[PDB]
Amino acid sequence: IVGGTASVRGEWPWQVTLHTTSPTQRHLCGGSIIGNQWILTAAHCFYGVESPKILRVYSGILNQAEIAEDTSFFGVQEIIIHDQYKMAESGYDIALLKLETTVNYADSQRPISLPSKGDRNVIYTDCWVTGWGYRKLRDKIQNTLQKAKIPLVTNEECQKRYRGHKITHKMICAGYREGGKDACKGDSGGPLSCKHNEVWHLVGITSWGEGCAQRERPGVYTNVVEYVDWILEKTQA
Repeated sequence: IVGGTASVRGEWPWQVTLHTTSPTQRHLCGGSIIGNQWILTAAHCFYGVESPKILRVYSGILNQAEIAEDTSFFGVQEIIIHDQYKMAESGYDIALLKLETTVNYADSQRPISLPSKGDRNVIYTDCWVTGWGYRKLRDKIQNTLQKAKIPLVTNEECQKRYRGHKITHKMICAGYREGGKDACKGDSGGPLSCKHNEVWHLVGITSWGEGCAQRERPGVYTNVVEYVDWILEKTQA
């Protein structure tokens, strides 16, 4: 997260840190709890991952320092990537992680509500982007969860900032015309929380961008609402 600040513990209870144990344990991507056994994240976050066995999901985390060999975690039973996904920049950058065990909700860890179709016209009040990603180009996973308030930009506006790319309606961007605040490497898979009527909503999933926080280069996120049907179909046994 660029241009952000340290989050308060439990402030973003749906945020999880997805780790990989190979070769050695490290943070890989961010993710969002959306069900007792389901994490919503980015598909491009599993590039080079042949097995869910090397994945570990940690919930209720503020500082990576909290994560040690004796720290409890959720094992991943299955990785579900959207069948139309090819690459972040082309869209469909969405994936479901089915945990091996259920999450016991608490103030430190709870699910975020998915947006409803009857909310695409809703002017999201305030949207916050969060993660342990890079604070700048060529940095390193940050210890304390960072947060940053970032306004959404129209698709038409985003397209202007990404000639050469096709910003579809299944994407949504956010950022300042002047840059300064944005997601960055490591925040991928993270949630783009928006406060709809004192109620949080998982509006987007951190996906991609040209550099980080550069001027006239908004962050691009998966437009979650365009996948509520997909999510329902994939989560029903």
